[PDB]
Amino acid sequence: NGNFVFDSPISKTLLDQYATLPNEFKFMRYQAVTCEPNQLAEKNFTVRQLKYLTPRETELMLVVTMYNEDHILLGRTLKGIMDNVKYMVKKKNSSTWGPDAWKKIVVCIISDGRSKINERSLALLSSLGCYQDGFAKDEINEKKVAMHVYEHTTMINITNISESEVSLECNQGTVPIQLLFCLKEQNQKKINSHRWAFEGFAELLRPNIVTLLDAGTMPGKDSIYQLWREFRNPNVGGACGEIRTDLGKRFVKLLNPLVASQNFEYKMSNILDKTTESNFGFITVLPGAFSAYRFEAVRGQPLQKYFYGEIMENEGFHFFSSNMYLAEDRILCFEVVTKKNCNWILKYCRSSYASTDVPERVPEFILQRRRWLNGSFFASVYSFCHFYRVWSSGHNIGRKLLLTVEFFYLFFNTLISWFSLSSFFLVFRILTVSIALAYHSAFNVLSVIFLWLYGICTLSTFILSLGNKPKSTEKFYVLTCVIFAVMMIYMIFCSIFMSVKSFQNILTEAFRDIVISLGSTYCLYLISSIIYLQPWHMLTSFIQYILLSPSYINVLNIYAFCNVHDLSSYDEKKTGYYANVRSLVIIFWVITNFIIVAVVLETGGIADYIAMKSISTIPLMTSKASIYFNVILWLVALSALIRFIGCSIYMIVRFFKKVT
Amino acid sequence: NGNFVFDSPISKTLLDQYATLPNEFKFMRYQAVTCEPNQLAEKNFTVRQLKYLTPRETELMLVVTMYNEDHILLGRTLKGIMDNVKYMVKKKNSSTWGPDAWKKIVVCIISDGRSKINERSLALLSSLGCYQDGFAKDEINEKKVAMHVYEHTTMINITNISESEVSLECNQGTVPIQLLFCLKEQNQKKINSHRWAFEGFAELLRPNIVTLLDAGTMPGKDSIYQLWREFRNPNVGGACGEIRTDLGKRFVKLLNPLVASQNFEYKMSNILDKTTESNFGFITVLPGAFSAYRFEAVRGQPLQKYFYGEIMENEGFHFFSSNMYLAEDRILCFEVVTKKNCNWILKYCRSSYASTDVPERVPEFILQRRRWLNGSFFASVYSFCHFYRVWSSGHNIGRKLLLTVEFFYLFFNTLISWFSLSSFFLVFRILTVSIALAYHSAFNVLSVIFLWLYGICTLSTFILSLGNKPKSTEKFYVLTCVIFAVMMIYMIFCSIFMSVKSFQNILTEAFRDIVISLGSTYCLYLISSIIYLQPWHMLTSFIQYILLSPSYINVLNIYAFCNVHDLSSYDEKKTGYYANVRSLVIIFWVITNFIIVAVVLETGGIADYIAMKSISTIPLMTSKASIYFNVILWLVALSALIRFIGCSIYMIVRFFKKVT
Ligand SMILES: NC(=O)OC[C@H](O)[C@@H](O)[C@H](N)C(=O)N[C@H](C(=O)O)[C@H]1O[C@@H](n2cc(CO)c(=O)[nH]c2=O)[C@H](O)[C@@H]1O
Ligand SMILES: NC(=O)OC[C@H](O)[C@@H](O)[C@H](N)C(=O)N[C@H](C(=O)O)[C@H]1O[C@@H](n2cc(CO)c(=O)[nH]c2=O)[C@H](O)[C@@H]1O
Repeated sequence: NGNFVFDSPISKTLLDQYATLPNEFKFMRYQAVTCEPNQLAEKNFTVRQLKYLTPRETELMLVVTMYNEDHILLGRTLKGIMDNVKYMVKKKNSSTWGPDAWKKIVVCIISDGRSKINERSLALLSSLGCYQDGFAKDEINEKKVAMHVYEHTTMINITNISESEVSLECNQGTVPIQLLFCLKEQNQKKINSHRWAFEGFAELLRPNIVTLLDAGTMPGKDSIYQLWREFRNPNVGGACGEIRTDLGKRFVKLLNPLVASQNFEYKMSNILDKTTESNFGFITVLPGAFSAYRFEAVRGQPLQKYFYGEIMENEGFHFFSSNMYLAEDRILCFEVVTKKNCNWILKYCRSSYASTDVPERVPEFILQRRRWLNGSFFASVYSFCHFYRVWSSGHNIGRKLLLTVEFFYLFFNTLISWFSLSSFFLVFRILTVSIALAYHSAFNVLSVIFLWLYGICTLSTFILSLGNKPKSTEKFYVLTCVIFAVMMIYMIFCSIFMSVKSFQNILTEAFRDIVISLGSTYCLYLISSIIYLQPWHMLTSFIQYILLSPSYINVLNIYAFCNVHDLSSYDEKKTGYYANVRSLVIIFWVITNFIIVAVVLETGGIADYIAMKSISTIPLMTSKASIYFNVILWLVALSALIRFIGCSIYMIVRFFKKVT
Repeated sequence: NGNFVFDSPISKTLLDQYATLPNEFKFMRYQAVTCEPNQLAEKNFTVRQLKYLTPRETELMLVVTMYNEDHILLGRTLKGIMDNVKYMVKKKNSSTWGPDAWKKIVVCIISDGRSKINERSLALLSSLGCYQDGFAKDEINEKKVAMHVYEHTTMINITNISESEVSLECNQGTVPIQLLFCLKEQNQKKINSHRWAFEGFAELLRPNIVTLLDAGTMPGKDSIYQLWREFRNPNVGGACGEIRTDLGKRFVKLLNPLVASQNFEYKMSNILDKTTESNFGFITVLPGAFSAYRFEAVRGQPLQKYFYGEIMENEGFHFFSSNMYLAEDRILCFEVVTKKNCNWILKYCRSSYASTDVPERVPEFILQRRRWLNGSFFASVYSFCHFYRVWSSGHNIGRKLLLTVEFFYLFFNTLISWFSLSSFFLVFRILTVSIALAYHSAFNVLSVIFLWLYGICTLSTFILSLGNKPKSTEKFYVLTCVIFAVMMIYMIFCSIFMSVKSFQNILTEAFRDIVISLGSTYCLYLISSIIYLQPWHMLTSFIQYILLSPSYINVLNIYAFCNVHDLSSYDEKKTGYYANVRSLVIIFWVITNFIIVAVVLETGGIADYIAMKSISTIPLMTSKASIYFNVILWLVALSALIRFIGCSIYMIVRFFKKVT
């Protein structure tokens, strides 16, 4: 049909394994694609699934993305998938998953560039019988090729994963898998790969559900099946399973403090936040590593906004229309909820889990968090600045009201997180000075030293994040984290010391109240973990996270706000606009935080002004500090309480549904 | 000789003008150079000057550098040169400059790249008969050409410069000029352009004196001749004239405040600093726009250090060995003074002047000053960190001692300038608070507002200089300068107000002393200007400079320290080292200044610590502020006094030499 195709018989050894035979098992198809993803249909590109005498009906289509992963991570992910399909076909009382479930299940593996792909994994892929060199063409009839499509259905299954080798076997218990290997001619953006999946192949495949995976992610032994079960309600359009750190063999990785704190964080985010948000019906972010979308729900407006942005735009740049790309993923969720005349919702099913690797060194950790913080902030402001769209959807009145209250709660979250830095120093200074004034022994020298340490660390972090890169200077970041850990240790010691002394004296008072409130939040965390029935997470070095806490409050935030856009003709004007908007958020951040600090501690000449106005007719401490300190933990207790109540509701309805 | 040469007869019209005739007048030589500058000799490249039957003896060789200048600036510079040579030949009583003195002089014009050269000026050059297209070759016998050499001796002289057109004429009063047009095949560093002059052509030309000019610089009607006269002393090896800001026709540019302040600065630097430094015998910097070097003195070690750097170096990077390039020009001066077994000195002759254009908009002004500030700081630290070399030279003991004391004085200059920012804010705060405490009327609100304004401006400048570029954001810099001008206005008003009130009361006291000292420095400036016999410069909007002063103290310095290296395999390691060293000077700067501010104003918890130590047994102001404020103007008066004394000595010896 004017296009280049090539069929090469499957490896004779692989054919012998298959024997251990209809045409699709014995051969590999190769197609060369030279168009952008949205011409696969009418430019006469096809797949085997439609070439049979009776076209195959796709019930699930699976996508995984590779950039440079070695064969271990990919092997693990496909081990999970093949196990899950084996359980799928093993089901008896399921028409969707009977003797030939894989007939309705095809797995697509989206590479990114031959140059950066790890041939170390191409070895395994060739072992599976879906990849052979020799017939790769970079340009066809003066048309540059866009992607290579390799297409085979194997019989070999992965069965064990050792730290070094990948165990594959072919027996009578194996289950056929339909493969779709796509190799982008050159390395491209992950969103482009998603477009190749959604805007492209999915259109021909006509799938009922599309699940986004990620190389190195472990589906549970039945997590995919459970996720599919969640879609029996005709209202859900997206869903996501709990994601936990893969830790290490015999939990060895749990030695690393960073891994320990990250583990506790992953657990919390999946115990309070997601259950609370899924109670209302809107989830802030579906993890890109593991998510599922009903295809018909997402087509149209969502993919438009995701791949193109707000088309309605003049020649000049606008804030949203040229900044929404930093919330690339989150916007999808928003767009499905408030679609016109459609009542789609999102759901969080806790019993489908996935274990993933995490960054292990400070540079990679920071370079990862940066994207997440920027995306979260931009998506939150975009959602709150356009919430009225929810009233233009097809929801009933109750859903609409619940979505409204949820939006207000989320904006309260983003605002309280915006002024976190000011509270951090404001609290530390108040407690340190309070105790030093109280007892006089040796906190006096300590107070001065700690203040200087915090100032130098805060400044140096600003300078380094604005000018330098994390890769060049790794030692200083580790030292900064250590210093913040020491400061947090001293803060806790002061708190407990004052609490004990005040208890003896009653045998100040607001600090007895603060220890009440801190005990309250810790006990509520414990109860929340107890309800979920995974209470060893609190024992997973949660204290290690507490020590690293200050770092996240005074290091991740500064870097995230100091590297907003990652800058490097129309291009120069765009770069100038990006640089201008980057250096304008930071100044606002510092000024707004310092306004609170000045109002409370009475620095910046305010004390001098007050004292000398009274002369017209300075103190060491005022009641303002006491009031502020009471208020901050008032708020912390409130947040913990509302989140605990939400978690209980989610678990209660989940259990009640199980009872029914 | 295995090389490509090409002779084309001079324009017939130009030939007719010449008639209005020996061979060198009637033809243009063209040579193609394909080696690096230090093979012009032994790779058999020659020039006409040596091709005559009796080789011509070069008494002066002149170099001018072009990057993109239009025909006006170049035309002005060559107008100056031809006038000066006309006066040179017009001289009667001289053993050297006779009727054929022009033959002993050759002018070399070093371009930089065909791509960026202004063909708008190539028009004028072709008019002069030293440039014709058609026979340009970019590569000769698989060897890339390095430079095009065009060679002619004209008879036309420039006679008037209108804002639009260049008046050229050919009459009986014109004087022949020997030209050497060297258009670099590709644009490159100006130092590389100089490398072609000194390490290259000069070796064949064997000149007695080489004068560095710059496109757009006006030699005086006799400045070149005077500069040559300065070399009759067999000890001088370099000398420089005096640069005057171009006020423009009827001082039209003067209206611009920036031009006015720059004019006053150019005058001062040439009235106190250079005369004082030339009294001892070492000049900090010979202006690249206008300078003169005795060739034999500079050959050897100086060009080695200038073009290559400290060869003695390991694989790793060292501070000096890889940072000296930022003081590219200044080092030359140092190297001539402390040459081994040579007693060369530098001299400053005031009566040779040169008028040049200056940057007129804030972005270009800042992008210019940056290089000067970085070069000055690095050269000063390099000189003071290696001063013992002076004792290894061939000077007598008296010269050696004078050079020692001068080096100490220069390091005192660089140190006092290093802690200028801290003094700026420290003084402003002390005066504003002092007055506000004094009188209570409305300085109270003003004091608080001014403090906040300074803080925001200082912060915003830090952020913008670290992250952004001056080109993108021009408006904010102008606003910053305006704000600093307003702050300086208020500072002056407070000073005079307190002085007047204290005078009435005596009809605090340290501030009566400060007004004494400020009157002292202003009157010493006036007397210094009076002695030099150019006292209209004080009337050239010197007050406009005073208003812009704060800006230079709190804007030029921050940008200079925040863009030290201009960063953008061995290259990546080098870039990492540059980025590391860049972000380490800044932190030192801030910490050292804030240490002074904390010690004096007693901020940073020091007051809290003192008060609560006394509790173990805070004020609004202490005597420390009074002591510091007295000391700072003590120092300012000292500097003004020593500089005035030096200026007088220079003028006295100059006059005495004239008397003798
Ligand atoms: N909560 C949660 O997300 O889990 C953690 C999450 O799994 C991470 O830990 C996980 N290691 C991870 O980074 N996955 C990436 C992602 O999808 O974001 C995958 O995208 C692919 N990719 C990415 C880029 C740069 O964006 C590219 O240029 N090309 C490209 O191909 C690549 O295959 C990468 O693996
Ligand atoms: N006190 C004092 O110096 O006077 C002020 C001084 O004259 C300035 O105002 C004067 N406008 C000026 O900038 N002259 C430059 C200089 O010599 O530094 C000349 O160097 C040339 N050049 C420069 C670069 C970049 O460095 C290049 O890449 N290529 C290149 O050819 C260029 O011809 C430029 O004109």
